Parts: sequence; C-alpha cells; structure tokens
Amino acid sequence: NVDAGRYFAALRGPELDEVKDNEDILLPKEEQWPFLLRFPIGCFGICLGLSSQAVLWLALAKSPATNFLHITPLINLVVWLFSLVVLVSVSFTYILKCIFYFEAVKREYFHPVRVNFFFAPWVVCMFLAISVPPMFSPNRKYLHPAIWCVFMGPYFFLELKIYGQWLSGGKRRLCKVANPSSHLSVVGNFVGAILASKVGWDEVAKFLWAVGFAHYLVVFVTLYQRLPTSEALPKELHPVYSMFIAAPSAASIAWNTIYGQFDGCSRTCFFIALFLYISLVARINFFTGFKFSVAWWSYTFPMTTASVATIKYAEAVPGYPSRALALTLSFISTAMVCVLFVSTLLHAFVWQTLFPNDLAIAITKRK
Amino acid sequence: NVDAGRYFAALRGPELDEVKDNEDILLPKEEQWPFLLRFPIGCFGICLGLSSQAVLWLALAKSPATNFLHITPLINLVVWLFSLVVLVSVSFTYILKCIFYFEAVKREYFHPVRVNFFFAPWVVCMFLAISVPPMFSPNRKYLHPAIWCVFMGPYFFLELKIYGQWLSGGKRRLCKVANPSSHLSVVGNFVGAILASKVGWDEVAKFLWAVGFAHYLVVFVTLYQRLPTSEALPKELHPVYSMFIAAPSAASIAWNTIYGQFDGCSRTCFFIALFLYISLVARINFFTGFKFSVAWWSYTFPMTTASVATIKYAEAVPGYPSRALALTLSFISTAMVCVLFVSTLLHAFVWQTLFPNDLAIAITKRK
Amino acid sequence: NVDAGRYFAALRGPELDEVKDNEDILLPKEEQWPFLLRFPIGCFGICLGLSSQAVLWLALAKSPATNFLHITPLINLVVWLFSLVVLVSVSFTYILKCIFYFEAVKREYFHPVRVNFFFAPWVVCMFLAISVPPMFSPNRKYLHPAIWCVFMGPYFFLELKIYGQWLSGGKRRLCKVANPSSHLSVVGNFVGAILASKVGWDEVAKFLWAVGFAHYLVVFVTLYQRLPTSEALPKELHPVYSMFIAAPSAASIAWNTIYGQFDGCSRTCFFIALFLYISLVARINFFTGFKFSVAWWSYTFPMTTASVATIKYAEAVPGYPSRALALTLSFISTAMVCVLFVSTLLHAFVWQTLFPNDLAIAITKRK
Ligand SMILES: CC(C)CCC[C@@H](C)[C@H]1CC[C@H]2[C@@H]3CC=C4C[C@@H](OC(=O)CCC(=O)O)CC[C@]4(C)[C@H]3CC[C@]12C
Ligand SMILES: CC(C)CCC[C@@H](C)[C@H]1CC[C@H]2[C@@H]3CC=C4C[C@@H](OC(=O)CCC(=O)O)CC[C@]4(C)[C@H]3CC[C@]12C
Ligand SMILES: CC(C)CCC[C@@H](C)[C@H]1CC[C@H]2[C@@H]3CC=C4C[C@@H](OC(=O)CCC(=O)O)CC[C@]4(C)[C@H]3CC[C@]12C
Ligand SMILES: [Cl-]
Ligand SMILES: [Cl-]
Ligand SMILES: [Cl-]
Repeated sequence: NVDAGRYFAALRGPELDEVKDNEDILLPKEEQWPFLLRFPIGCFGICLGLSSQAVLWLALAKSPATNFLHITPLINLVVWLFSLVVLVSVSFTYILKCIFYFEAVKREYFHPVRVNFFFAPWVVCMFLAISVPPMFSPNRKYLHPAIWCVFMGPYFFLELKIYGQWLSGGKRRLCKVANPSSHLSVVGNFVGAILASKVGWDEVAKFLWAVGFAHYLVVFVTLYQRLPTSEALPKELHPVYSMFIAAPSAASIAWNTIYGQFDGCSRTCFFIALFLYISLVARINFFTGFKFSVAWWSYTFPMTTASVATIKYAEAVPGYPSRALALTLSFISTAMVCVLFVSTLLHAFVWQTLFPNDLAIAITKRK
Repeated sequence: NVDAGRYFAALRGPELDEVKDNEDILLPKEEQWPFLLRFPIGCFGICLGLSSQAVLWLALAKSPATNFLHITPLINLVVWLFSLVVLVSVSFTYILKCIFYFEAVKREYFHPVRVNFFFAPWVVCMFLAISVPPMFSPNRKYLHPAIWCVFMGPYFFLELKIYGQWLSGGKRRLCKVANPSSHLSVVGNFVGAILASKVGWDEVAKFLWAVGFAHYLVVFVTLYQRLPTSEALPKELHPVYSMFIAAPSAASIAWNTIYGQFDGCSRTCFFIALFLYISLVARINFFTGFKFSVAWWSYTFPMTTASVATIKYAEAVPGYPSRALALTLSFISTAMVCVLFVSTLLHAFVWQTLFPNDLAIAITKRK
Repeated sequence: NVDAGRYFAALRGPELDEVKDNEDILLPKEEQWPFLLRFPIGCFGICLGLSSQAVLWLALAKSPATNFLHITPLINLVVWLFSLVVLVSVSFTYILKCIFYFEAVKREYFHPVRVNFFFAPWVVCMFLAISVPPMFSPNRKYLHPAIWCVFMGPYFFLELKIYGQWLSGGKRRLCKVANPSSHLSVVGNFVGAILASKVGWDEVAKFLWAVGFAHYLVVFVTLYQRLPTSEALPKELHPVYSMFIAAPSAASIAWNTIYGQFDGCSRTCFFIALFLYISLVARINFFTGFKFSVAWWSYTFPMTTASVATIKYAEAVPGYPSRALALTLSFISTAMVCVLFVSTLLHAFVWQTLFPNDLAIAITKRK
C-alpha cells in the first residue's frame, strides 16, 4: 500500500486530513459517498473523552481530599453507563466497515496520523475497567486477572510490531513517520500499570512502567529535531500539542499505586505535566480561537487525566494552596466537555455536517 | 527582523561575532562608532564571573569542611560589595542604550548566540541574593518571599516564550538555532531552586527542578546530532564548551537543599560534571593557548560553580582524598579570575581595546 | 588515513565488511594473502563469548537461588582455564601483526565498525577477573586494588579521546559515525563498576556508573533519528541489534552491588533489557534463518549477560514464576554457544574457511 512519503506530500493540515490544492483523487467529490466509507477511525475520540471523565468524577466522590463538597456517587453511575453505550455503538459500526470495506481500512492503517488511533479501543476499555461503579462490584477486594489479560493482550501483541519497526531500516521509522499525536501509543503502558495493580499482580505492573518510560523518552526528544515529517507540526501553538500531557500525568498515577505514596518519582513527573499544561492553556489565544472539529474530542483526553493526578497530589500535601489547584483544573477540563457535548449534537441533527466526505483516503498512488 | 539563517551565514567564529571575508556591512569600519553602539550585551559576563566567586568564598568560610585553613569572612564582604558596584554600572549603561538605540537592541535579541545572554542580569542577581554577607543579615532565619518573586518573575515570564517556541514550526526551534552556549537559559531554574528553599517555600523549589531537568536533557542530546547550525561548534576542543558544566553542577546543589543530604540523585549529577571538567582542563592545550577576549569572563562561570558543589560533597564524605579534590578545584578556578581581572584592566586603560566596533550587528538583509 | 565517509561508501553489509559491486581494491583477490593480513580484529569476539559463560556458570553454583540443581563448581574451573588459553593466543597473534603490519592496523582503527572492537581485550580481562574460581583464591575477602587500576587504566585513557570527539566538529562525531555495535564502548564503564566494588573502593564505582549512563542515553536515542550512516542498520530485524541488551543488563548488576539490594534503579533497567530480548528472540525468523559467521560469536555476549542479571532478580523475589524465567534464559544462551563452538571447529579444520581474504581493508583512497 501507499507509504507515508505519499501521505505527507498529498495531505496537509494539523491532523493531516485535508487535500492540497494540486492533488487529484479517485472518487467523486460532489457525490455523496456511502455512510460506511465516510466513517473515519477518528470517531473513537468520543469514547476517550467520556471515559476519562468517569475516572475523574469517581475521585471527587471517594478521595479523602475534596470531601467537603459532598459529591454524590451517582455522577459516576450515570456517566459510566452512558459511556459504555457509545463504545458499544462505535465499535459495532466500525466492525461492519471491515467486513464490507476492508480495502479502505488498510489505507487508514498506513496513514501516518491515523495509525496511532487504533489503540483507542483498548485504552477506552481500560478506563471503564479501573473505574467501575461501587454499586456493581460490592465487597470488591481485587479484580479477577482475566480482565487484565483480555484487554492487555491485543494491545501488547500489536505493541511489539510497531515498537519493533522504529529501530530498523523499514520506511516506518520514528524519524520518517512522527507527529505530536505519537504519544497515544506509549500511554497505554502507563495506564495498563494501574489495571494490573488492581488485580493482585504487582511485579508485572513494574514491567509495563519501564517499557512505557523508555519509549516515551525516545518519542519525546525526537519531536524537537529536524525530522522529514513536515507540515504536521502546526505553526505557532495548536491544540494538537495537548497529547504531550497524557504521558507524564498517567505515569505519575502509576507510581503512586505500585509504591503506595508519592516518592520523588511521582511529583517530578506531575510537575513536568503541569508545566506543559500552563504553556498551552495560559494564553488568550486558546479560549478565543475555537473551531469545532471531530479531532477536538480527542484533545480533552490529556486535559482530564491531569485532573485525576492533581487530586492525588492534594491528598499527600493537604492545604489551601493544593485544594485550589485540584478544584480548578477539574473545572476547566469538565467545562470543555460540556461545551463540546452540546456542540456535537447540533452538528449531528441540526446542521448535519459531522460526517462529510473523507477525501484523505483517495490519494492516487504516486503522482 | 533578520532571522538566524542570515545570522549563521554572515557571521563566523566560535562565539559567532566575526564577519566573514565576503559579507558587506551597512556602517563605516574605520570610523569610530558611538560608545553606546559599541557596548555589546556580552559585557554581562563580568558580573557572572565575580558573583559566583562570592558564593564560593562563603562556603570556604562557613562550611564545616575546609575549616582548618581559618578563612576570614571579610573576603565575601569585600568581593560581594565590589560585585554589586559593577552590576549597577553595566545595567545602568545598557538601559541608556535601549532608550536611544532600541533599534540596535532588537538585532541582538534575534542573534542566535546573544539571545541566551539576556538571562544573565537575572541570574547574577540571584547569586548575590543567596550569598548575602552574614553581617548585613544577622539573626537570619528565612528570607522574605518578595526576593524570590521579584527576581524569579521576569525570568519565568520570559522563560515560557523561548521554551515554548522550541516545540513548534517557527524558525526559532531547538534544531534551527542551537549552540554550546544554549545551556545559559536552562541553568536559571536549577539556581532558582536554591533561592526558593531559602525563603520557606520548599514545594515550589521541586517544581523548578523538574522544569530545569526536562529542558536540559533535550538541550543536551540535541548538541550531538547533525543540526543546521554550522560553524558554531568549534573544531577540536574550545573553551566555549565549558557551559556544559554549569547545568549539572547547579542541579546537584539544589537536591542537597530540598532533601537535606546527598541521595543517589546528587552524587550522580556531580560525577557527570566532574567527568566533563576533566575532559576540558586535563589537557596541555588548555593552559598553553590562551587569548584574551570578552567572552572569556563568561567561561569562568561554570568552572567556579563546580567548586561550590565539590565542597558540599566533601562535607558528606570526610577524608583526605575528598579534601584534596575540593581544595584543588577551587584554586584553579580562582586563579583564572585573578589572571583575567588583571588582564582586563590593561586592555581598558593601557591599550584601550576592550570595546572595538561591533561588526556583527551590521549584516545587510538578504544578500 | 581514509575517513568513514569513504568507509560507508565502499563497504556494504550489516557488519560493513563486504565490498560493493563497483569498488576497486589495491590487492589481488584470487591470490592468497599472508596469514597476518587475513587476521581481522573481529576474532576477539570468541573471548567475549567464552568469558561471559564463565561468569554465568559461577552464579548457578554459588547463588542461593537455583540451588536444588546442585551444580558442581568444576564447570567454572574448566571453562575459566580454557577461556584464558584462547585469550593468551589471540592477543599474542595480534601483537605480531602490529610489529610487522602496523600499516594495516591503522586502517582498522579508522573503520566505522571495527573501532569499537578495540575495547574487547580489556573487557574480556575484566570478566575473568570478577569470576575467578574459588579454588585459586581461598579466603578471599577483597581483591587487591592493583587489578582494577591495571585493567581499568588503558580503557579509561582511551575512553576520554573517543568520548571527547563526539561533541566536536571533527569528522568522527556520534552523528557522522554510528551503528548498532556502538554500545560496546559504553558497556565497559558499567562492567568496571563491579570490579571496583570487589576491591574495596565503593565511591569510585559510583563515578563509573554516572559516566556509563550519560553516554548510553546519548548513544541510545541517536540510533532512532536520521543519521548520515546508511547501509549499516540492517533492514527488518538482524542479530546485530543484540548489542542493545548488553548495556542495560550490565547496569542492573552494578546497582545491586554498590547499594546491596534491588532498588527501583535495578528492576527498571532489567525490565528494559527483558523487553528488547523478547522482541529479538520471540520470532520464528530468528531460530530458522542462521548463517555461520565470525561476528556471530560477539552476538552471544549480550544474550549471556542477561542470564547473570536475571538470576540476581530471582534471588530477591523467590517463587516459581521467577525460577522458570531464570532457568530458561540461561538455557537458550548456553545452547547457542554449544552450537557455535562445534560449528567453528568444522570451519577451521574440515572446511578451512574461517580466515578468507579481508577485502574491507583494501579500499582505494577517494574514487
Ligand atoms: C523523559 C524526560 C522528558 C523527563 C520525564 C521522565 C521522568 C519520569 C524522569 C526524569 C528524571 C527522573 C527522576 C530523577 C531523579 C529522581 C530523584 C530521586 O530522589 C530520591 O532520592 C527518591 C527518594 C526521596 O528522596 O524522596 C527519585 C527518582 C527521581 C525522581 C527520578 C524519577 C523519574 C524522572 C522524574
Ligand atoms: C540528562 C542526562 C544527560 C543525565 C543527567 C541527568 C541526571 C539528573 C539523571 C540521570 C539518571 C538519574 C538517576 C537515575 C538513577 C538514580 C538512582 C536512584 O537510586 C536510589 O535508589 C536512591 C536512594 C539510594 O539508594 O541512595 C536515585 C535516583 C537516581 C540517582 C537518578 C537521579 C537523576 C539522574 C542522575
Ligand atoms: C536511558 C533510557 C533509554 C532508559 C534506561 C536508563 C535507566 C537506567 C533509567 C531510566 C529511568 C530511571 C529511573 C527513574 C525512576 C526511578 C524510580 C525511583 O523510585 C524510588 O523511589 C526508589 C526507591 C523505591 O521506592 O524503591 C528509583 C530510581 C529510578 C528507578 C530510576 C533509575 C534509572 C532509570 C531506570
Ligand atoms: Cl484513580
Ligand atoms: Cl551554597
Ligand atoms: Cl556476578
């Protein structure tokens, strides 16, 4: 199939889903495509945004810190049930695409940007597994190991192949193909540590942490040098950079679980995430220039994971300065989801513009 | 204004302040320029060299180790007072340049090498703040927080903008623009930790350490790969490389303050700094080939900060081998300052060659 | 002498010892060269493979874990004596080459790949020093310091020059010259820590660890970016990549010695090494496609050092899952040595093809 050199020279845009002014495609543009062909793999971001909020709201209802508010536990029950409904629908609809349009899927699997989104279905399931409502699992001492193996099996199996082609001469190297959204494949390992520690296997959790950190360091520095991938890193500051915060925030939570309390290895990761958050939200150009797009839902994923981590920090350092920080980050992140949630409905049933023709999968081979 | 691609293709030299044999300038060469236009931003290195010695001499007079010598405390009093006099003069003179020659300053602010020297004024003030003579501050329990905020405010505010343009598509990236003297912008955070810990705020000090380390790692590796910046890294070994030692040495001192005693996180940073020091001074080509230049004063900054760190190491591991190391590094560094101090006076009033025409700010736009 | 730009444009092959289909050489091909000229520096891999096995077998005979097997100590005595015999022969034969063919040696010293093999003679001696049979050294409390200085002297002295030319403008930089086998120069420091800790000097061991880690991180990331060195990184997966495991495995053992027990700093390094091992041996393409070559002996070096580290891990976490892992890795690594040992003899006296003409040292200057 087409390489990424032909995917970086015909598609331009921060997410790279936009045809340039010279390229030619193989399908009619004005004509309406079949619904299945117009269903991109970027719709899984909806599950990521909703699932993360379920984890965050549980912390506000069970954590010893932030207790005076008296947050009822029904928020997690309502959010968790609704989140699962969407996941069972997007996954079911996508499967039909593979059976009837397996040819189109292979095009996305080679897309430089959409490759890393294949991990979303497994990551989303993990969040709903480590934040199950207390009502459904009363007297829960330790989760059965089967949950970890089933959901951490397919991820790890596909983990080896992608990670193994970065140190090679094949075209798909970390240098030839890379982008700000490349962290989505290295965040599962950190998130998987929490699930493992909740089933009884503690040594295994340490294994995932080492794997996650080693690749994150490589994937972090590589996005500061001159890499063949051009037109992907947006000029100035763009929301696509929010994925930088997903990794450090998740890593900090993992350490607090295996080793019980914040060591020097938990605060430092948290402080790195906080620095990036300030440099991406403490700007008057962030709350003024906003355009609704499907990719936005995926950008709330790292702005909500930080809120979960910050609450844990406030638990080990009680005080007014810490409470304000924890109770303010969780408000900005939750506010964005509410705005996005209302906006999506209007574009679905009022304007009918959520699923336009996907011109990024119709680039002709060669020139 | 001119970019750095036009600043890396018309200026050649280790510090990059020297016109090539083909470029044309916009100002007369033989004619003497106004004094203000001939006052470069590189003169702030004088304050850095003198201020650091004040910190080092205090350690030799208060530290439990190195006590048999019976070093009087008057050395700090004399050095500290003289250091402040120079700072109040260079800063005052430079300010007049901005009012009358703000146009010239903007040229320096875009210079690939002189950009990182804007942090010197704030870093110099910190050294004189964490090494105040005991006489002036008797019964000193903890410094007022106002000192940290006032001096760490302007640095952090300008910290976000430069650090934020490295991960972007703008011309000023860590790859397009970089050089051995790029560590001067990542050393303030480590130095700022010491000041914060001396006013009562200890958690804040941890925040700066994480920020400092994250950027240092990125700025360390990036100077080993092939980066568009050419003609800046001198062939063979050059004194400009001494800035590599400023970062690790300052970081080690910070850890000893927040966490009290040398953990594994303090010795390892110290040993990295020691290795670089040996590879840059254990050479017969270092003490034989010496040419007086203004940039030399800034090269003593990292050769004196190590002496402060080594004394702390000798405090936790008493013994003859440690005492010799601490009492020998502080002698080489102090000897260079004395030689430079005498040499500067001769070039100021005997030869009158300290401030020649600055041809590096007269490069014509384009070709 | 010839640079590496002329060594990367006339030699092609995973180890780079194979002339391309267009280059011209300066010596007859059909004619048989003198035996000395046909003796490459790659023969030292034999000592590395045999010496490592001596260390591993000692652990199986003294370590509290893996005791039920009742492994006799005579295995170490027989292997150690035989290993020393080979070392005293290869070293003696090579020395004669320098006296009579010093001109040829300089060509190898500038070879991009064969430069890092000059460290083998010193590394091999260390293994036979930290694994001396108990019979030869009864009532051994601490080894004399002279052993460390004699064997760690020449390595460190040559350590400074190579490490010092990576951060420079000279042709031999980490970017212009690099390859998967570049870890052989950064593994001595980690191995040298164990020897130092066995003579009484413990603080010195910490110094080597910091030096080893700092260069390994630089040498690790640099092999993921686009570096002028092309045709050296084999396409797909190749055994040359096994050198990635030598560094982390050796580092983990060092920490367990200086600080007594596995901290968080030992398990994490071990887990990184384990991940790389799985991605290079858990493949049906590894045990099926095998071709005998001299470079193979050097590839068993990192597959045996891991077995030594894993046994130590099983000592701190007793249990059936740990015992199986330790007793299975040491079987695959030892099996390969037995297969290679038998194969080498046949190619030496039955087929007579171990030392063919070395065409890689006859590349004409320029084109
Ligand atoms: C990969 C780059 C972009 C930075 C982000 C990765 C972090 C996970 C790394 C960077 C440095 C590492 C730290 C290096 C120094 C220390 C201090 C060290 O201090 C202690 O002595 C622990 C016990 C204590 O005194 O509390 C604990 C480990 C830790 C935090 C390390 C944990 C992991 C850190 C934060
Ligand atoms: C960025 C690159 C060029 C290296 C320089 C950065 C250092 C600040 C990093 C590199 C590795 C880190 C270390 C990784 C391993 C350890 C060992 C670890 O050992 C312990 O178990 C601490 C308690 C003890 O046993 O003393 C303490 C943290 C520390 C020193 C880390 C502190 C920070 C270090 C030295
Ligand atoms: C260079 C890249 C490719 C990774 C391989 C280098 C490792 C040697 C570095 C990476 C991160 C470092 C670790 C960063 C975080 C920690 C956790 C920290 O946890 C503790 O709090 C120690 C005490 C304890 O709780 O057991 C101990 C140091 C350690 C293991 C560091 C040791 C050295 C590590 C494993
Ligand atoms: Cl949680
Ligand atoms: Cl001090
Ligand atoms: Cl051992």
